[PDB]
Amino acid sequence: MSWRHIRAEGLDSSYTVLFGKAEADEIFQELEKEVEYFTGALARVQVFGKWHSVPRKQATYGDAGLTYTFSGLTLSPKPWIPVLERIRDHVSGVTGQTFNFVLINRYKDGSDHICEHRDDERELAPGSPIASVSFGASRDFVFRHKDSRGKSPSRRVAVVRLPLAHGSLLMMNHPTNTHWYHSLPVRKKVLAPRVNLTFRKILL
DNA sequence: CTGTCTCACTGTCG
DNA sequence: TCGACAGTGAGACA
Ligand SMILES: O=C(O)CCC(=O)C(=O)O
Ligand SMILES: [Mn+2]
Repeated sequence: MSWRHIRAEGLDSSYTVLFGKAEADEIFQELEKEVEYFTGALARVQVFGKWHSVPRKQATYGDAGLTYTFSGLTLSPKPWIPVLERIRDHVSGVTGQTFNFVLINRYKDGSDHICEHRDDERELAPGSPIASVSFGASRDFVFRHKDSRGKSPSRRVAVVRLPLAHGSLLMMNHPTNTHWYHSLPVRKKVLAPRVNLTFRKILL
């Protein structure tokens, strides 16, 4: 397996196709069968005083005994299922990084998306990386420097763009999530679903 | 109280 | 139709 080292000012990420086509195909099928996504309040978000559905399905899974913050609430992730443990194990076996939690985001097509954000690190093990594993449709992913955002950016730091392919792993290492925002922009020409798993190491 | 940060839509311009 | 870009606030903090 070949790794791409993604580097810029305050950006340190690595990218590889971690699962080959056949394995990634099987995993995608099993995720589509088995993952249980949020419904009701957890699938709603208020933005600028207006309520909308979250523009992607979400779920969490993790180790027994864990809790996390999401919406309004302190919540417990669902118990691991084997397909998720298969993925986690291969990530940990290759990288030596260990994870106790995963956020799953399912993008039905190019109209599902996630706006520019930094992962909330408050309840994460200090300095821990986040492993982003993708199955299904390739989707464009964008890194934008925190001081290069908006109408009149303080700095004109180059955006870093890359497609996240079927079976790929993007490792995002400290201090990427301090200095850079990332997003999965709307791509209306993408008609097929994508399931993304972001593994994290949360505080007990 | 006191700031700062966040989430995603809709409308306009091309 | 697509998309780039700007503009929109209430809630959770430190
Ligand atoms: O779907 C992706 O690849 C990004 C998801 C993400 O950044 C997140 O949920 O924090
Ligand atoms: Mn993220």
